[PDB]
Amino acid sequence: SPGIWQLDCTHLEGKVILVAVHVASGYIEAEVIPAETGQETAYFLLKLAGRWPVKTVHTDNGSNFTSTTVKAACWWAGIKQEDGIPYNPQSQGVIESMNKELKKIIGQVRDQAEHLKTAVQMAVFIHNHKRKGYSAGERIVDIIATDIQ
Amino acid sequence: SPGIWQLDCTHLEGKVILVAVHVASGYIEAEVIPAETGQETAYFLLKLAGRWPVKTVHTDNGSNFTSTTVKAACWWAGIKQEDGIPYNPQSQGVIESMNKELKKIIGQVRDQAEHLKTAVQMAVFIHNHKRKGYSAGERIVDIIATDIQ
Ligand SMILES: C=CCN(Cc1ccccc1C(=O)NCC1CCCCC1)Cc1ccc2c(c1C(=O)O)OC[C@H](CCC(=O)O)O2
Ligand SMILES: C=CCN(Cc1ccccc1C(=O)NCC1CCCCC1)Cc1ccc2c(c1C(=O)O)OC[C@H](CCC(=O)O)O2
Ligand SMILES: [Cl-]
Ligand SMILES: [Cl-]
Repeated sequence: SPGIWQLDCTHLEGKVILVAVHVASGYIEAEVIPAETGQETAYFLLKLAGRWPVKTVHTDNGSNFTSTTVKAACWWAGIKQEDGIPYNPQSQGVIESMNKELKKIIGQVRDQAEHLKTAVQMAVFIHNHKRKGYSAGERIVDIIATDIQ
Repeated sequence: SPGIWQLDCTHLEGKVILVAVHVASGYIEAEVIPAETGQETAYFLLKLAGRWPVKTVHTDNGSNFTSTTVKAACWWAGIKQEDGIPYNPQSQGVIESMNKELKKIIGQVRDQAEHLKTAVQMAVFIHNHKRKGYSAGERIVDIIATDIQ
């Protein structure tokens, strides 16, 4: 589970916010894209996997699961591409809660930037630093460091 | 030590590659931008600081040191903005070597993508995973986890 991530796509201001969640910690990376295509998703995974040791990704929908470009990125980066079926029903709830929380934070910062992408990065920062007492940023590093050792 | 990063700007294909190096580990993040501006640099630092506990940034040149947009990003993200003067001359050489290494890797992957940005992210992945033994990705996590504990 140190290497397990979940993709999540949410919408705001007629744009798409693509999110990757490190399941065990709740740490996130996110980007704003015009629409959720295989190429956009592939490029996002490529970025993520260069930055964190991504072993497995649960894709956010069937189109990204099927996409040969997404499969190509997962092959390139050594990621096991999996479905995102919530066999554990609590999974849906957690993601939905996170999207609601992220949108709330974006609202709280929205006037501190012209562009949504800037607001989204502020929200990523606030989310990852929030103490809940460790932060998600602390938890991910601790989990991965323990795995290396 | 755990919180110190250095900015670095290099050029390829008439574009600019902006790099942040975690000094203690050699771990990097990078992006392709059309030109180095204060806004581009500010946005890059905002992304970086949401993802890693960035305490101090040594800026890459005087224009980014001076930039009020860069200063605003550093204020927002709680980063101490510093100059990048190589008081230790070995610092110049290290960054020079890294740029040469990155450009080499980009050449090795260049035909595996149409767009330079894709090649640069492949290069980030290869750089961070390269065992020299531990990888830079392993070193950064271990350094930061040790700090937290
Ligand atoms: C003079 C800068 C323009 N903005 C002024 C602004 C406009 C409206 C409200 C507040 C502020 C404001 O000063 N906020 C304080 C502070 C500055 C930003 C970091 C922390 C918050 C801010 C900004 C900076 C970099 C960006 C932005 C944006 C944006 O407004 O969204 O948008 C995406 C762009 C992408 C990279 C590229 O394309 O160069 O990088
Ligand atoms: C059908 C995809 C188009 N490319 C085909 C290609 C073209 C030439 C050579 C090899 C390949 C090839 O299949 N390489 C294998 C493989 C592809 C997945 C990544 C690992 C390597 C690849 C690609 C994917 C996403 C991107 C790209 C690019 C690009 O070619 O650079 O460019 C930036 C763009 C930004 C996000 C956005 O704008 O959607 O995301
Ligand atoms: Cl963090
Ligand atoms: Cl890594």
